[PDB]
Amino acid sequence: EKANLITNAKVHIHKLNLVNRNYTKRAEISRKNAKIALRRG
Amino acid sequence: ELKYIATEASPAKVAEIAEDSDVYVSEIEEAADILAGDPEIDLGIDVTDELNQLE
Repeated sequence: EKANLITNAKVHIHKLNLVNRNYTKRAEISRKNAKIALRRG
Repeated sequence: ELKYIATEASPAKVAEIAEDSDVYVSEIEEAADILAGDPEIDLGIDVTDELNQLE
């Protein structure tokens, strides 16, 4: 199903984008902990 | 009975069902923003200056 083949690719693009949301959040979370730990010394 | 509560308030299951909900929540909300994707076409196909005369 070559249409579904081009469909499937366009599907995976959304998964790849979904994860990119998720790790963006964790990146900032880690940066918040760093800022705290500096103030912890 | 504490055993029977702890079987089904198991923190192994509380944390599972809480993580699952959050993924579906961000899946749906972003699937609402691509459901409002057309402003990018409206702002693009119409750029009409001429009505500054009409203004």
